[PDB]
Amino acid sequence: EALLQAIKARNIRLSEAAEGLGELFLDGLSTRLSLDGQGRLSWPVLFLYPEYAQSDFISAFHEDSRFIDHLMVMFGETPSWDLEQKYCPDNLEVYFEDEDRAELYRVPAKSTLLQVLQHQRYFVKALTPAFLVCVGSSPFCKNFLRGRKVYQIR
Repeated sequence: EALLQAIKARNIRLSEAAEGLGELFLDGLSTRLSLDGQGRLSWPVLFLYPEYAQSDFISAFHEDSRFIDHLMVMFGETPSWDLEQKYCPDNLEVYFEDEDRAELYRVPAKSTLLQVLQHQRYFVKALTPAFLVCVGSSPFCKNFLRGRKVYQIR
């Protein structure tokens, strides 16, 4: 169907497919992503906050939208769990894991979703891109990145 074709057209890697059984499974799943009138993709996206074991679900993250623009809106108000009141958009860092190699990639907040999904080591799970969000200078961020190779995407 349209959705899986649109994903492959963007050279985005899916964890279930990368026999064709994975593709068949994913085709079945896809038939929460949506296409614009101009053929542009919006994704359901999870932000995970591993400091407090919390998460936010963004229902329609447009592929051409920037992380910072979402973070500015989401962290306008302080969430109840932000005890030190330190989750300010300016100080937030966004990461994803390359699980097979046990390496982390930092995502500049001005990046678009499409730019990150097209990274060679980004693999989408359950058709739902996920990102780890934490405070740059914080004690937890120090501990979470401890003993891990940390790169930054272009």
